[PDB]
Amino acid sequence: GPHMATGQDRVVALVDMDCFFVQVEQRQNPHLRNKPCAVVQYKSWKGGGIIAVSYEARAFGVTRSMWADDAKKLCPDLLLAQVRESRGKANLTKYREASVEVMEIMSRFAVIERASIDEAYVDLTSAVQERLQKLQGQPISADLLPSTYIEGLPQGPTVQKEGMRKQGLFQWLDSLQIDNLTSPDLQLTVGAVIVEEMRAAIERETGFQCSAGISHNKVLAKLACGLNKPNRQTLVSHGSVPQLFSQMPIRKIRSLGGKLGASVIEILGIEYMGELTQFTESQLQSHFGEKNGSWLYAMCRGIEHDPVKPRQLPKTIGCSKNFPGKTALATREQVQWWLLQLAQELEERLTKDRNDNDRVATQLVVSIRVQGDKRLSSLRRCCALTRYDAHKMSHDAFTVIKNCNTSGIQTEWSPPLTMLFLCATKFSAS
DNA sequence: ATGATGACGCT
DNA sequence: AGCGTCAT
Ligand SMILES: Nc1ccn([C@@H]2O[C@H](COP(=O)(O)OP(=O)(O)OP(=O)(O)O)[C@@H](O)C2(F)F)c(=O)n1
Ligand SMILES: [Ca+2]
Ligand SMILES: [K+]
Repeated sequence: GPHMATGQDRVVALVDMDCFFVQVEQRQNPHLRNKPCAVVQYKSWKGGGIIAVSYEARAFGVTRSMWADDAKKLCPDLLLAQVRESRGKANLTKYREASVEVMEIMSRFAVIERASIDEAYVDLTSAVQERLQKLQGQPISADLLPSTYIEGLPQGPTVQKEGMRKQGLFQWLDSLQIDNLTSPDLQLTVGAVIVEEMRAAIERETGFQCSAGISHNKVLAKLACGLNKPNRQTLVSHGSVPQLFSQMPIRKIRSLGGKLGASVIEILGIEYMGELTQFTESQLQSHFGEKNGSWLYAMCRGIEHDPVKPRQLPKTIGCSKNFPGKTALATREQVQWWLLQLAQELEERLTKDRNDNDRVATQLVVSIRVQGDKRLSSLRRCCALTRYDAHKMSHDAFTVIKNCNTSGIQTEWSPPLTMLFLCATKFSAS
């Protein structure tokens, strides 16, 4: 009872750009705005692979991974924008630079953790304490929360979507104890006000819309963010967790979408995250290990402690290209030419990074895949990265992979290579 | 023949 | 270090 921690100590938000690469292309080309459209890479093989999809196009069934030729069968008027191609490969620079625009706006409000090109976690605990002191116990108006959903409401004793949203918000705000400065529900609500302001600033200063989740930890914030997209935000309170989790498939929780979650389902014979509450901590640790078991015991009760790490920049800078089916590299000269292409893009991104961010990479990771393996990587080897020079990096990568060549002939490469990857890691300040 | 990324855990 | 898992 009085000593049972409830995981209500932080206010954490997750901000996610809606269909991000599509928004970047629609900002640049107004002809694409408010249309079914997608971003594709390459074009020769079946129209290119779709990597991002506008919500108008999702209504027709267009998804990521689809070939554009097939997407066109579902949506004949689908508009397409192509990823830039440089040195024979996809170049994502435009989207990395757009992400920096958004991340720098977010950093004005709070320290952020860059989770991906288009996602950032925000720890709002301190910002919320300050805003509460500025209020001094004045109520929070619904006008301060114009795009916020309160998960689980309305409830209890209109048929339109915005009407539903406002009924739920009204019930939430009418129940709020605004005199208690340490009420977790109040803290979440103030967090949501700040996230409304953050999202307004992102849209004003970049043109990009996003969704967001606000809760007490990263897993609940990510789950919340997904509940109402696009261009909306959702508050998931601690009290909403039992009902929410009672029908939540286990695979929807971050880190449980793969083999571990499938094993939770198979071993325990359950389907929903709330069903985990019926096991002891020791039972869960016995099945899934000490760390995973403790994590599952707390997480199915809405409790998680993973911190929002203060990190706005990526930790690695990598360049990779697949060579599928018949295009697999079968000669020494082919392998050197593509290693050089990758190393030239890498050198350009590293030089830009060292000028912008005052750091240098010190380790070069080289990874390859051979025709036949089912694993995404067949071999990974590191060497020293001492100069930002593409010819040296490609020579060193070749040196650390050249003994993989099964061929007895010097000029041939067997088994042919279906993937090349160069990654700069282990940054030091400079 | 999805592809091109990127973070973190295990041993 | 090198390999694997999970995710955008
Ligand atoms: N497998 C993937 C997943 C994503 N992305 C790239 O990562 C970006 C963001 O990934 P997101 O958040 O998962 O999906 P969204 O497009 O933003 O759509 P939503 O509104 O539902 O958030 C994509 O634009 C991308 F461009 F598509 C990718 O390259 N490969
Ligand atoms: Ca997104
Ligand atoms: K995302």
